[PDB]
Formats: sequence, C-alpha cells, structure tokens
Amino acid sequence: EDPQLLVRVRGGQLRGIRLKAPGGPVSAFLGIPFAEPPVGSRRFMPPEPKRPWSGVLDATTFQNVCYQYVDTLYPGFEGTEMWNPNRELSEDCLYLNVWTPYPRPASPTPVLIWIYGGGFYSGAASLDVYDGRFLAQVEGAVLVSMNYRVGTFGFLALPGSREAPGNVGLLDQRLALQWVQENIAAFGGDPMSVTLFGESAGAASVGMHILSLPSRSLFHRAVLQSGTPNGPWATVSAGEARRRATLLARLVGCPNDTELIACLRTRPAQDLVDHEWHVLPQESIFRFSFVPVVDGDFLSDTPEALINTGDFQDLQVLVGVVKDEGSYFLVYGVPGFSKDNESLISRAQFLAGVRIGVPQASDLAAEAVVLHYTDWLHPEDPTHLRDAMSAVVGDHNVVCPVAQLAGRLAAQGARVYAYIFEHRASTLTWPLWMGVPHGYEIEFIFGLPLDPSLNYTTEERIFAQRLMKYWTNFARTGDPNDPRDSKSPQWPPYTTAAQQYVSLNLKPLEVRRGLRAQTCAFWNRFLPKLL
Amino acid sequence: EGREDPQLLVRVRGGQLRGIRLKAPGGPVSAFLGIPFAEPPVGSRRFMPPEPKRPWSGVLDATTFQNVCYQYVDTLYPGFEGTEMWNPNRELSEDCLYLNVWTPYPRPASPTPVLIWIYGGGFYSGAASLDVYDGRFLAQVEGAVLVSMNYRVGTFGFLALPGSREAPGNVGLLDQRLALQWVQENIAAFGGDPMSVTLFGESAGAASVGMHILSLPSRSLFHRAVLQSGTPNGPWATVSAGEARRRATLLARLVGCPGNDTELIACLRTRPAQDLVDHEWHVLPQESIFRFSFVPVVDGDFLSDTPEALINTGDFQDLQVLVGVVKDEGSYFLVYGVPGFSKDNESLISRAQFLAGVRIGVPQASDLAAEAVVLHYTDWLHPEDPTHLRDAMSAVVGDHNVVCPVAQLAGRLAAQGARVYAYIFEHRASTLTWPLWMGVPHGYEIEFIFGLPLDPSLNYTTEERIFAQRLMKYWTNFARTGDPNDPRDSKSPQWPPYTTAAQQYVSLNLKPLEVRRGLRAQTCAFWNRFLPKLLS
Ligand SMILES: *[C@@H]1O[C@H](CO[C@@H]2O[C@@H](C)[C@@H](O)[C@@H](O)[C@@H]2O)[C@@H](O)[C@H](O)[C@H]1NC(C)=O
Ligand SMILES: *[C@@H]1O[C@H](CO)[C@@H](O)[C@H](O)[C@H]1NC(C)=O
Repeated sequence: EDPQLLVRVRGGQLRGIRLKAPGGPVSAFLGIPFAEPPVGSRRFMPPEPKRPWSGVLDATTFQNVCYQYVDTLYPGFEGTEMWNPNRELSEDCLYLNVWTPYPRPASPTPVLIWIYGGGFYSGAASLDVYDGRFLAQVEGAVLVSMNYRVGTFGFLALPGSREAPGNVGLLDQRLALQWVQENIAAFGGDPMSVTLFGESAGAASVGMHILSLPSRSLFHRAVLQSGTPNGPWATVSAGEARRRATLLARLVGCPNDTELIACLRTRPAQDLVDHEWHVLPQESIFRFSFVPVVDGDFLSDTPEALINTGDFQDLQVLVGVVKDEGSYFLVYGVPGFSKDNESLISRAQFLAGVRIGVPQASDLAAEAVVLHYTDWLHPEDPTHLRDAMSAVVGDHNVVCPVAQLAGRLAAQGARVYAYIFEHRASTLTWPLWMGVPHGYEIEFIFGLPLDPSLNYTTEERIFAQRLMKYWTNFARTGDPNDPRDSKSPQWPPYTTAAQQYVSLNLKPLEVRRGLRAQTCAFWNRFLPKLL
Repeated sequence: EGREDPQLLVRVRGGQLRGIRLKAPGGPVSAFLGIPFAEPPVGSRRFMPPEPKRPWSGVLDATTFQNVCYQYVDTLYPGFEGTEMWNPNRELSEDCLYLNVWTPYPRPASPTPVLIWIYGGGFYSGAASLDVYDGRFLAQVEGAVLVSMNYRVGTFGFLALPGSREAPGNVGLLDQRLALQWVQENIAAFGGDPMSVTLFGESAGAASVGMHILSLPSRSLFHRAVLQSGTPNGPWATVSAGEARRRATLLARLVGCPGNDTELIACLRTRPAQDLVDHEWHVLPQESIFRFSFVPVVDGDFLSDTPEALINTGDFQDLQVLVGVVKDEGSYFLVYGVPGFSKDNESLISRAQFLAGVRIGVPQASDLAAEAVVLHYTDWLHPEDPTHLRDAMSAVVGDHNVVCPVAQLAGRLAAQGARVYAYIFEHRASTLTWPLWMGVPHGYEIEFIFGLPLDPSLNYTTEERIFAQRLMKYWTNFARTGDPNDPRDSKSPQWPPYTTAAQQYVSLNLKPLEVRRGLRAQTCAFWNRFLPKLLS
C-alpha cells in the first residue's frame, strides 16, 4: 500500500495507481465518481452530487463511457477508431480522472481540466489521445478530465419542463468543476489556479462556462481549441430543442411534458441512439441533434448576445484552429468525397456540397458562398473545388466563429492569444488531401509523441514539448510565453487593432495578422445582413 | 487653282476640298479639317437623325477645325490644364457635324488601312479637334489614314421621347454612323482603303464603338474595333426607353415645356441651346458620379435589345477587337462629386466618407448591395486606414463602371467567337498635372496612342517617346492585321489573345510586355455575377 496512491476526498478514500511515463512515474486516480449515476428516473435530469462511500474506492481503471452512438463509417480504421468508446457504454458514466506527478506535488500546482469534444453526441475522457501522464510527468501539472452525458442523455430538452430542462451535460461538467474546487487540494492541485481546455464541442463547452455566471467562480483561464459557444452548431433555440425532442419521442413511440418524458425514460438507451440523427431539419454535416439549448437559465441569452455584451476583464483566453478544419466532415456526408481517393470533385458536386455544408443557407446565400469561394481563374478545377469545399465547412463552422469570439473577447477586455496549428502528424492515417484535420493537434498538446512506442519523429517530439510548454505556461500565468526565455520570438496577444496570431508548426513561432480577415467578414458581417 | 499646292486638292462626293500641309516631327502630313458630312442639324432639325450633306460648289476650305458641338463646359478647376485639355477648343455651335482626315504627305500610293477615332466625354462633351486627338503623328510615323468626326452630345445628340418621330433618340450615334458611311464612299480619294477600317475610341467613344459592333447597319462600315476604357454594356452607357422619356420630359419642364410628344419637342426646339445645357444635369435620379443624363437609349431600333442581351447572344466570329483599361479608372471621377476628395490634397478620407462615397459611386445600389460593396472593398486588417479607404473608393468607381464591364465584354466576345486582345495601361505621364494619388487616370493613355510624346516641344521623356512609338505600332499593326504583334520581331514578348480559358492580357508600361492572367477576376465576379443576382 503506497501512501502516494492513497487520497481522501470529501466522499471517502481512494486508491490510485502508479503509471509509467517516459521520463518517470505519475500517480493516476481514474474512475472517481462525482455524481449519483443519472439512471432510471434520473435520465435527462440535472446531476446530483455523489453520496459518500465507505472503505477505499478503487480508482485504478477508467470507468464506463457515457452511452453514445458509435461510428461505423470506416470499421477498424485507426482514423475513426481512435475517437470511439474504448470502455463499456453505460448511462452510469459520471466519473472523472486525475493525473498528478509522482510523488504528489509539494506545493499547490496549477490545474488543467480537459473537456472532450465529439459534437456533443460522443466522446470520453478515457481515450488514448487524452492521456494526462505526459503533462503530469513533464510539466508537473495536475490534470483532470471528466465524462459528461452526450446525445439525448445529456442534451435532450423540453424547455420549461421540470423533467428534461436541457443542458444537463453542461451541468455534469460544472459539477465536476465544483468537485475539483472542493477536492483538488488533496492531490496537490491549486484550486485558485484552474484552467479549462477543450476541443471542438469541448471548446464550445468551455465557452459556455465562460458565458454562464455560476461557472465563473470555478475557473480562472480558458483554452478553446477549434470550437466556440457562438457559431452555427453549438446551440439551438428552445423551440428547436422542443421540436427535436418531441420528434425523437415519436420515432420511439412516445407517449403533456411529464408523460412524454416518463415514456422516454422507459426506453432502452440504444433505442434513443438509434433515432438520434433522424431529427435534423436538413441533410447536413457539422450539425448535431442534441446540443446545448438557449434556455434562459444556464445560457441567459444566445452566445452571440452574451459575447457582444459581456465584460471579460480579468479573463485570459487561448484560442485556435487547425489548418483544415473542414476536411474531416466532408467524407461524412458530401457526395464525391472519400478517404480512399483524391476526392477531386466537379463544380456540380461543389454546388451540392455547399447546400449540405451550409444547411441553413437560402438559395441566394448559397450562391454568395459559391461565388466567394470559386477561384474565377480556375472555376472548373477539381483540386481547387475540393479544397474550397473543405474551406467553406471549416470557415463557417470553426474559423470564422473563432475569429468572431477572439475579437469580441479582446474588445470586451479579455487577454487573448490565438493560433493556427499547421503540422500534420507523420503518423496520420487519413489521406493527404485532408491536410491537418479537426482534432489532430490534440495528441501533440497532450504530449503523446514523447511515447517512444508511438513512432513520431524526433522533431515531432521536440514540437510536442514546445506545445506542452505553451499550454502549461498559459495555465500557470495566463501567458503562453516562457517567463525566463529570451530568444524566442514572442507570442503576442490577439487584439482587434493588430489581429496578431501565431502559426504552430515545426518551425519557430511566426506572427501573422488577420485570421482569414476578408473571408470571415463575409461570414460574420455580410451573410447575417442577408437575413 | 493653279498657284497653290497641287498635292492638297481632293474631290469627295460633295465637292472639291483644299487641305493644309502640316509639320510633324519627322516630316509633313496632309490634313483635311472641318469637312461637312451632314446638313447642319439646326432649327427644326434639332433632335432629328442627321441628313447627308448637300453638295457644294467651288473649293471648300478644309484647312481649319470646325465648330464643336454645343455642350456643357467644365468649371471644376478653371484654367487648370488637367481639365482644360478636354474642354472645347473651338466655338460651340449646333452646326457642328464635320469630320477631319490626316494622311501621309504626299498621299499614299496604295490603299492604306483607315483608323476612325470616336471621342469620349460621357456623351455630353468632347470634340475631334482637341490636341490629344491630333492625327499627324500616326499619319506621319505609321503612314496611317486617320479620321475623326464630331457627333452631337448631351440633349442635342441623345435626348429622346422613344417612339416619337421628332426625337427618336440615339441621333449622336447616327451622326457617327453617317461619318462611317462618308468614309466608305470617300476615303479612297485620300488613299485610304475602305476595305480596311478600324474604329477606336475611349470612354463614351469606346462605348460608341461597342454599339456600332452591336448594331447591324453599322457592321458593314468597319472591320475591326478598339475599345479603350469603355463598353456598351455596363451601368452608364445606356438607359431604358422609359428612363430616357422620363429625363426628356423632366428637362422639358425645367425649361418651360410644353400634352403630346410633337408639342413638347416643338417647344424644346424653340429653346436657346444654352438653356438646355444649363439644365441637363438636373434630371439624374440620384446624387452620383460616372452617370450622364443623355446617353444612348435601348430603342429597339439602333439597339435592338440591351447591350447585355446583345453581347450574350451575338455571334462575333470574324470580328477582331482590342480592349483595355488604365490603372486608375475611378480616381478622376472622385473629385467631381465625392466629399473628401480633391486634386489639391492627398484626399485621405474617413470610413464615414467612404460609406457615403459608395452610395454616390454606386447610385443604383440598394442598402444591402451597398453594404456588400463596402464589405468587399474594406481592408479588414486596416478598416480605418484613410489611404486604403481613398484607394478603395477609387477602385470601387473604376471597377463598377469600367474594369468589370470590360472584363465582362472581353469574356462574352471571346466565347462568342471574336479574336480579343486585352491590356491594362499603367504608365503615368511625366507631364501629368493631376496629383499622384490619382495614379494613371481615365483618359491618360490617349496622348501616348496618338504619339504626342514625339513632339519635342511637349517635354515628355526619351523613354516616353520610345513607349509612344511602341503603342502606335501595336494599334496600327492591329488596324492593319487584326493582331497587335509585329509580324517580324519574334524577340519582344508576344501579346496573346484573351480567352475565357486563360484570361491573358498584357501590361502596357515602360517595361517590355508582360502577360498577366485574370482581369480582376475575383472582384469582377462580385460585380458581374453576384450583384445582379442580388436582384431581389
Ligand atoms: C481636401 O480638399 C477637399 C476640398 O476642399 C477644398 O480643397 C482643400 C485642399 C482646401 O483648400 C479647402 O479649403 C477647399 O475647400 C476637402 O473637402 C477635404 O476635407 C480636404 N482634405 C483634407 C485637407 O484633409
Ligand atoms: C471517390 O470515392 C467515392 C466513394 O467510393 C466515390 O463516390 C467517388 O466517385 C470517387 N471519385 C472521386 C470523386 O474522386
């Protein structure tokens, strides 16, 4: 019984496990319950704090993955399998994980809290790309990651109802943040220094905690990787949530709110997942059925309204995108695209793809998009058309919403740092045409290249170390730059005036200005006016 | 006769003419100036199509320029070279239908290709007698036979009551057509070849050339065409019959007339010419720039349909066309109407002034289309930079009115089978009197095409002189063969045809030809494809 692996938290005692990291051991406490299992009558309901337990709780293995749709697009393909559940599915899934250096930190260490992505319909804190041992061992960080309900279980809502109020998956996240405040000191973490970081829907989640008052006292800084609370897919109005929920109910034979929800609660979990995707209003990509809802509660107004009118002084934020945000979503629904060929498309296929990629666009807006993205020197060139299709999806869903958030936060007094991640992993299994896809900067931030057995190059290992440094320096001080390192160059804050951001790749930081400025003016200023 | 120069006496359909021997830097040239080609369109002939000139007896003196067609005179900058070089340099009169001919001296031995110049001036001004249109250099150096005619402008040439008998519209275009017929019948007497006639013109002149290309009866009067900074399609070169009627009747009211067409026109004909000129600008529907009151009207006659419809569905095989723009088409128009601009300061404007400028420069734009323009032209890295805003205002005006209409025309002509050559003129005359911020303004390539730099007394640089000669070569080679390239000289890079596929065009400046691709392709897609669809 190694005393370093024995911790007492408010609920009782835990036993962690010593894990081996390339440069030394780390302590891991996996599968710690932070809420009462949200099963039976608790389905769709806000999470309740976990009741205390007797004895020593075994926290040596990852707990179950929240019930969710499983990808079958490319069966057995590492590219899609690396994101699939790697533990049993269960509605009993509200657990969190803590990695700490071994022996545990002598003095209070800044805490990083990871919130995974997966379109609000999938994901798990147990995936290998979210392994916190490297950041714990190399940077001496205390890293926490929690499971939160996704799909219908975490976001199906009948606004105004008592039994399915919406946003419970965000409340799962909040409860875990509350747990860190109350317990992290026992692991040597500093509850006075908590940094949230997440990617895609995880980044959007982080943004929603920034925009929801009760969450604000639970953290101090934030990192939003390729996702934002504002934008076309991260939220739905109360009316559209209600619509989707009642339509899903009908598809599974159900049934007044109470009765509808009571009947939904009797349905096996897989039945809900089976009809999840049938409620979207149009054929599309980068759109998800059950996501956070503007309820007038967790979200007092639309993210747009809240970022425009919020005061963000005393908040530091790191935001960024990867070089090809859209490619990944194309094989998932646009005729002509595949991971197995060059995906050279026709102009006809391009016009078709735009309707799918910008599903809420009127015919006129769609033509505006086509005309803005067509390269008039080579209007028929398949290579340009394929790349332009990717750019349209990535700009509309991630890049422009990120530029928008970055600008409003800076204007509203926040300290902001922005980046574009441009390195494609040597180990990437998707075709070259997809470039640096959505989600592929994560393995570098978590430091996986430091694992010899993974076969990353020596340069990639040096690169990962650089990133871990930027992220942990940011967690420690709200500034990603090295406090004792001259000869850099420096990563300057992003401002509405100069709009500076940096490129993250194998070469030294390079400062650029204007994040897709002309194109985002099109998405952020003109298309809306084409109301 | 008997005692004068035997080499200056010529006979044309209407009678005998006596020209004058003019000195050109490299030798003498023959000039026949002020040849009448129509009956004076005065009195009951005002607003009416021109009638052929009745024969005269004796020898008509053709040694001096004739009157300039009655027109508005520019006062923006009194005594300023920049605006004065374009103002009438002979007496204003409604009796102004005369043309001029320059030919080598002695006259050419064998039939020489003819160049016919059609001046610009927004269809409300201009004259074939201006110094920048002097044909002596092209005549002397390239051995060209050059012809230029006066045509009615403003109300006299374009006021119309569509359908009426007394003001059918487009009579200024009919004045030009009559001069083209005069050339067919008479140019051989000067040594010119009626089988080889090339029309060239700038701004409204270029638009005019384009309308002759789109009008059947004019097609048999020429073989090749050059359109410099102007097109028949576009936002300012034509108005619908309804808009012409509206403007004509509003003008009639402003001068106290008259009801029915006959009476209204009969009353307008009693008005002093100056009163019509004094009110012509008062009929435009919005505060604007690059918009002219009385211009060609889509009458269903001279213009069977809109130039747009005609270029989209026309067959242009066997047509060779040279087309181009200068580097800063819009700058000239900003000092004539956009608050914040002046020829006397750097015209650094505010974002507010830019937004107001856009409404004036794109007068037909709805609020939404105007915002689309502002968003497209704003540099989002430096949205408040005054230098960028000033330059973007210029580009907005130039692209909307000249550059994109030219891109559109070049593309449809090529697709419809025409052989097209395209250029962008980028050299600013060392003698330019406009401020530097204006760059290479609309109209400032003309003095080079005509070879004025060859005149020692004008103070152009030695490089400008060689440059002028190159341009004259391109234009006359094109007139001679339908190809600007020198049949010999394989050395100099070649000027390739413009095609929808490659979209090639060349840069004309002091350096050797450089081929570029896509004439403002991205921006012109906005003006030519998107703005129209924003038709709702
Ligand atoms: C540039 O000039 C514009 C026109 O104003 C006139 O010309 C200038 C040079 C002065 O002489 C002025 O007194 C004249 O009325 C102005 O509207 C514009 O604001 C000026 N821009 C400057 C100098 O900032
Ligand atoms: C690429 O693969 C997909 C799926 O097999 C196919 O539909 C498409 O036609 C292929 N060809 C292309 C677009 O390059």
